[PDB]
Amino acid sequence: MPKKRASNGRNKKGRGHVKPVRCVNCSRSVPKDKAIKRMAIRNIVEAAAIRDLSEASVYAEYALPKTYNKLHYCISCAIHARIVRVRSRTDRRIRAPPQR
Amino acid sequence: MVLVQDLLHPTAASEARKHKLKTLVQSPRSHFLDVKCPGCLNITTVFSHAQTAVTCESCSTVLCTPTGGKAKLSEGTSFRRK
Amino acid sequence: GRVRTKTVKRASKALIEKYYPKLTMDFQTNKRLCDEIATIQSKRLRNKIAGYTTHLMKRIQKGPVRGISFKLQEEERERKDQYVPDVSALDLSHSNDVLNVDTQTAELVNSLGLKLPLSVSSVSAVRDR
Amino acid sequence: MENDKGQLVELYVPRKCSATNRIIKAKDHSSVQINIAQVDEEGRAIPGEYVTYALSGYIRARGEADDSLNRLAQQDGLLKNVWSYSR
Amino acid sequence: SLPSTFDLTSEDAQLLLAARVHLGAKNVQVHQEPYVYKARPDGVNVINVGKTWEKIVLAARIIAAIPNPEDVVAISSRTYGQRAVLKYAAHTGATPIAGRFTPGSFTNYITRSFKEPRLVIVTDPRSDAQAIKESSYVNIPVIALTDLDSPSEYVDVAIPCNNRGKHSIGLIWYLLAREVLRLRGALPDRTQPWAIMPDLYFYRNP
Amino acid sequence: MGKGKPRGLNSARKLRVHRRNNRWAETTYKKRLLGTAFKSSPFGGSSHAKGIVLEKIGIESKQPNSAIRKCVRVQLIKNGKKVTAFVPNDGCLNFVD
Amino acid sequence: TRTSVLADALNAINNAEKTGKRQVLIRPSSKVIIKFLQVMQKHGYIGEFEYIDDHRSGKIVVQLNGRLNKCGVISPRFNVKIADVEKWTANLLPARQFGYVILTTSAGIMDHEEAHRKHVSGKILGFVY
Amino acid sequence: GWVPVTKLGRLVKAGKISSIEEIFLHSLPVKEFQIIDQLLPNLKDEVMNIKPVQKQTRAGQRTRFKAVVVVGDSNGHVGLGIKTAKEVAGAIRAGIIIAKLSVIPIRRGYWGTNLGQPHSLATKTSGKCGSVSVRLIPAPRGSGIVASPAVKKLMQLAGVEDVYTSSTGSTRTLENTLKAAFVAIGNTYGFLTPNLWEVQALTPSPMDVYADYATAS
RNA sequence: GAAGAUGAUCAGAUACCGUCGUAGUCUUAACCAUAAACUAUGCCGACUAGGGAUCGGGUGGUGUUUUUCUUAUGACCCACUCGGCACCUUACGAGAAAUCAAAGUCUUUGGGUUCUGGGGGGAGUAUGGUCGCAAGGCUGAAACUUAAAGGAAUUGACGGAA
Ligand SMILES: [Mg+2]
Ligand SMILES: [Mg+2]
Ligand SMILES: [Mg+2]
Ligand SMILES: [Mg+2]
Ligand SMILES: [Mg+2]
Ligand SMILES: [Mg+2]
Ligand SMILES: [Mg+2]
Ligand SMILES: [Mg+2]
Ligand SMILES: [Mg+2]
Ligand SMILES: [Zn+2]
Ligand SMILES: [Zn+2]
Repeated sequence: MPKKRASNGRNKKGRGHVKPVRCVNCSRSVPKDKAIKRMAIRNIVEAAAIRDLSEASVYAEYALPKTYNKLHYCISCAIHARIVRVRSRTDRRIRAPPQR
Repeated sequence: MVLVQDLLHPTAASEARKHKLKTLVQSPRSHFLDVKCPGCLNITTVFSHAQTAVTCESCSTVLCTPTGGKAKLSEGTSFRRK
Repeated sequence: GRVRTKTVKRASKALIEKYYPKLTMDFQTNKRLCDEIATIQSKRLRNKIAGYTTHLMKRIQKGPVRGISFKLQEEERERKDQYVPDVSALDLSHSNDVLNVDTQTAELVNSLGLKLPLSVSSVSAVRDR
Repeated sequence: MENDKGQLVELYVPRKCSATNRIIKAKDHSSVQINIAQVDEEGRAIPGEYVTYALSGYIRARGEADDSLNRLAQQDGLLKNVWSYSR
Repeated sequence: SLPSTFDLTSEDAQLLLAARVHLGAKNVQVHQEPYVYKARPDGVNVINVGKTWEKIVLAARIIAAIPNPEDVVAISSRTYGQRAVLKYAAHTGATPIAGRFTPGSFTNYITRSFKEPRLVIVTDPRSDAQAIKESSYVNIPVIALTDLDSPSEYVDVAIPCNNRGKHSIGLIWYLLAREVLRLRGALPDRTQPWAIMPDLYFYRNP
Repeated sequence: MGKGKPRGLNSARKLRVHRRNNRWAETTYKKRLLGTAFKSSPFGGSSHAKGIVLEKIGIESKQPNSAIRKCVRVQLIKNGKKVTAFVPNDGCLNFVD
Repeated sequence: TRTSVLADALNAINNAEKTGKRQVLIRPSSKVIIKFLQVMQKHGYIGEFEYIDDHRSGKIVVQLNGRLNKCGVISPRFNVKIADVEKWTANLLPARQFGYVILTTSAGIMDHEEAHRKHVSGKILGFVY
Repeated sequence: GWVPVTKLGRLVKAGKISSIEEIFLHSLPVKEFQIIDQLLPNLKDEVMNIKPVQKQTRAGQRTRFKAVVVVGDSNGHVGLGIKTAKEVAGAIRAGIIIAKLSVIPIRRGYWGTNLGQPHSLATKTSGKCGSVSVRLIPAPRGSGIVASPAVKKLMQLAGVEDVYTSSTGSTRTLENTLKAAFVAIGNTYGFLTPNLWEVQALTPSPMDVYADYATAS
C-alpha cells in the first residue's frame, strides 16, 4: 500500500511523538495533529429563541454571549458526519479553508 | 545567474549580499572602529565585534558592550572607522 | 422539453451564414426561403429549422452572437473598429502638463535620452497591503 | 565519417545549437531556427539575408533560452545595452 | 552589425512611460529577468526601457526575416490585448488568434483552425501558455510580451512590458507593428508619428 | 551515495568476507557446501539408485487434471530409505509387478 | 569529509555540462585537478580556465565549450599494468577510435594514448567521452 | 489519391525536398505519412508481435490488438510503430503508418579503422523504456548482430550489419524493449564526437526558402 | 478500564453496544530492550530550478510607531544573509508507477563509509549458544513443500463510503 499523503497526521514532522487528545464523540485517543479541530462558536441562545429571551428580559443590548468549544474528533468519527468530506486524489492536495 | 555568468568579476553588490565566506575570496566585513571616549583625549582602536567589556587604555570608562554581533557603543560615544 | 435538436441548430447556423439577407424576422416567409434553399426531406423538420432561423434573426436584432459572425456582421464590426468613436486630441498626449513620472523613471530617461518633459513625483512607497 | 580518403560518409550532418553546441536531433521537436534579418542604414532590413541562429530544445524547455539568444545577438552585434557579461 | 541609428526616440520613451510599460511587475519577480532598473520600494519593480526597445526591434527584425507574411500567427486570450493583436494583424497580413486558441491548432492537421506558422507571437505566456506548449510540439519560434512574473519557457525574444495591462500591452503591440513596418514596408523613416495612431489598439468600452 | 560496499584500494579482504557471507543466501551454493544431498535426499547425491518394489500404489493427482498416477513404493538398496516412484507410459505398472 | 577533491570537481563540471552552463566554479583546486584540466584543453574539451588565489587552498573557474559529454573519475586509483589499460578503455570509453582515460604515472598526468606512446602507465584518475 | 495538408507535404509533392536527410537536418515534423514513402521506396515493414489486450466491462471485455511494427531498409533509417485497434489488419496498417511517420536516421560508424563502408554503430549508445535498458556496443566486422531476436531484426532493418547488445531489465516486455532499442539508435545522432567539433554554417530550411510553393493558394 | 460479572440482540454471540470494574493506567525503586521506535527514506560529502513564506541568528535601511522633548531599548515593515520540524511546473535528471528537487548527477555504470536482502512458505520456528526474575530478547537451521508470493497501477464489479 502506497502513501495516501506526505503529511498523514500532519503537524508531527520533526516532532518525534507528540502528546495526544481525546475525541469529543468517541473518546478515542487521537494525536493532537491527526485531530480535526473544528471550533464551535455558537451563541448561547437558539436563533428563534433569542427573540423570546429579549421579550422576557431586563436591561438593553444585553450580553447575549457565545459558548466556545474547540472540538477534537477521532478522524473516523469526523468522517461519520463532521468536516471531513472524502475527496478525489487531486483534490486532497488543497489545504485552503473551505467555503468563504 | 543563468548559463553565462562570467564568474571572475561579479558586481560588488552581489558580493556584499553574499556570506562573508561565500564570495570569490574570503574577506571579512568587521572593522576597527577607532573610538574616542568622552573623558581622556586618546583613541582606542576598537574592533567592532568586541566580545569584551571594552575599557579604555587605563581609565574604567566602558566604551562598548559586546552584543552578539556588532558592539553597542555605550552611551554618547564618538568613533572613527577602521 | 422543447430543446431544438443539434442538427437543426447546425442547419439554421449554416442558413444564417449563407443568406443573412433574405431572412426577414417573420416566420412563414423564412420557412418558404428555407424550402427554396436547402433539401429538407421532412416538413416538420423544415418548420423547426425555419423557427430556429427566426429566433437567430431576433437575437441578432438585439446584437451579435457566438458562432454567428458571417460576412455582414464582420463588416459591421470592422467599420466600427476602423472609425472608432475615439480619438479626439492624439490621444495619450501630454495633455495635462508634462508627464507625472517617478524618480526612477526620470533617472532611466536621463540615462537613455537627453531632454524630455518630466514632472518628478515624490514616490510614496506607502504602508500596508 | 570520412572513409578511406575523404569520401564523407554519414549524411544528415546535424545542426548544432548556437547557445549550447549540443547537437539538434532529427526529431528534436522543440528546437528552432531563428532568422534575424540583416540591418542596413535608415530603415531597410535587406531582403534574403539573415543571421540565422539554432536553439536546442533543452534550453527552450529550461527557459534559459531567451537569455542565451540575447547573449548571442550581443556577441554578433545585433544589440547594445541588453545582455551584460556579469550579472 | 548594427546601424547605430535606432537608439530609442525620446517621444517613444515618453509614450512608454505614460503607458506604464515599466511600472509593472510588482513584488513578484523571476530569476531569468535582468530587465529591471532599480526597485521602487514596497510592491514595485521598475523596468529598463532601452533594453525593452532593443528586444522589440529584434523581434521586428525576426518577423521581417520570415518571407511569406501570412504566417506570423499573433495570439491573445486575455481580453485587454485581443483588440491590439487584431489591429496588428490587420496592419501586417498575418492570420491572428483573438480569444480562444484552440488546442491542436499547430498540431492536428484536421482542425478547422489548423494554422501552420513559422513565427508565433504572444501577449501573456502565463495565460496563452497553452499556445506556447503547442508551438513547442512542432518547431516554431515564439515572441512574447513578458511581465517580470511571466514564465519564459519555450519563449524567445521576450519583449519586457507591464502585464497589469490596460494601456500597456496594446502600446507595446503598436510599437512592434511600427517596427515591423519600418523593417521592409511603407514607412521608410524612424521619425514622423505618421497617419496611424496608438489608440487604434487598446481595450475598448464594453 | 557511495553505495554500500567499500570502494577503497585496500578494502579487499572485507569485500571478500561480505561476498562469502552473502553466498549463504544462495540456495544451490548452500546445498553444495553443507552436503544436503549427501546427508539427505534419498539418493546419495547420485543420478540413480536401485530399489526394491515394496508395493504398487495409485496416487491421486494434485488439481486441474484429476487422475490416479500409478506410482510404486520403492525401498532404496544402498541407504535403506523408502520413496515413491511414478511409473511412465500406458500400463507400465503391470510390467513392473 | 571532502574526499577526492578532484572527483568532486569533475562531478561539478559534469553537472554544469548537463545544465548547459558555459562555465564552472570549483572550490578546492588541486595540482591533479589542474593537470586534468590541462589535458582536457590539449585534447579539445575545455576553453580557458583560471586559478584564483584564495590566499589559502585554491579556487578554479573553467570555461565549458559544450563539447564535454562526461568527465568521469574512477574511484580508487587502480594500479594499471599496461595490458589492462586496453581493458579499462573498453570498459569506460565509447569506441576504439576516440576519447581518453586520464591516468597518472611516473612521467606525469597524461591520457592513455600518451602513456602508450611513452611506454609508461600507472594509476588511473578519470576519462573524457 | 494524394493531396497534402502540411506545408512540408506540399513541398514534397512539388519535388523540391529531395531526400529525408534534409528533413532530418531541419528536424521538420512529418504528421503526414505519404511523404516518407515518396522519399524512401525501400521500406521493409515487419510486424514484431501482436498482444491481444482487454479492457474489462460490465459484461465481458474489449479485445483489441497492440500490433508492434518495425520499418526499415538498409540505408540507416528505422521506424517503430505501435497501435492497438480491434480489426487486426487495420491495427497493423496503423502501426506501419506510425513507424513511417517516426522514421529516424542512424549514425553508422567504424568498429575500428575506416577501410570499407560503415555498418556498425559509432559509439556505445543506450536507451531506456520502463525497465528495459538496451545498450548497443559497436562490434567488429563480420561478427554479426548479437541481440535478442526482435532487437536483431530491428538492427537488420536499420542496416547495422554488426553490433553487440546488452538488453537488461525485463526484455520480454517486447514492445518496451523495441522502444528502448529505438531510443538508443536515436541517441547515436546526438552523441557528440570530435568529428563534429568543427562548426557548420546553419543552412536555410526548405520551409523558409520554398515558402511560396508551400502553403495553399 | 484486558480480567470478570452482566443486559439486550441474533439460528447462536462468554462479541461489539450496554451497565459495572481486580491489574494496572499515574506515580516511586528495579528490570526488560522490544514497536507500523515509520520519513516503512543509513550516515558524511559535493554539485545541479524557480518560489514564497515560516522558526533562530545577524546586517542595512533620515522607514513607522512607541514618547519622557533628540530619544535609546522594544516591535514591526522591507531587502539580503546564513539556519531546521514545509508548495508549482517541466523534467532534460529518476523512477515499475504512485511519485521524487531527491528517491537526481547510474549500461555516458567508480565521491567516502556502515549495515541489510537474494522466489514464496516451512520460520523468527527446531536446535544449540547467550541474555534475562519471568514474559521474552538477541542469535538462528534444515528437511519438506510450492508456481506463483508480491508490488504498483488500469478498467471493471462491488461497498450497511460521500
Ligand atoms: Mg488502502
Ligand atoms: Mg507489506
Ligand atoms: Mg530536529
Ligand atoms: Mg518517533
Ligand atoms: Mg480440473
Ligand atoms: Mg467495558
Ligand atoms: Mg449476556
Ligand atoms: Mg526463502
Ligand atoms: Mg495492489
Ligand atoms: Zn471520535
Ligand atoms: Zn584613560
